[PDB]
Amino acid sequence: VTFDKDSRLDYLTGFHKRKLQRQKKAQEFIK
RNA sequence: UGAGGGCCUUGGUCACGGCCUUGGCUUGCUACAAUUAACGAUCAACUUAGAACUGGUACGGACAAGGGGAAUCUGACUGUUAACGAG
Repeated sequence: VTFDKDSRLDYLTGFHKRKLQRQKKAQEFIK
């Protein structure tokens, strides 16, 4: 394994886009 | 070429005007053209329907009800750290 800055920035800076993406997927599935 | 009207006139007749007779614009019948009258004339009819000045549109620029975010425990419970609950 390796330690890469891009992956850690992607994980840390997010936590909000992922949640809204999951909400959109659930909403469209319900529709 | 026959008829009817108009201007002429000639004799006889009755006191300029009647009566009886004599010879020279409309319409009728026939003969050759026209049938693109597919034209012209005349009488009679005919007047101007338009009003109103409503909004939603896509665009350009600020408001919009109001402190936000993440993860766990937990409650009914699908096809991705799923979702949901003003827990």
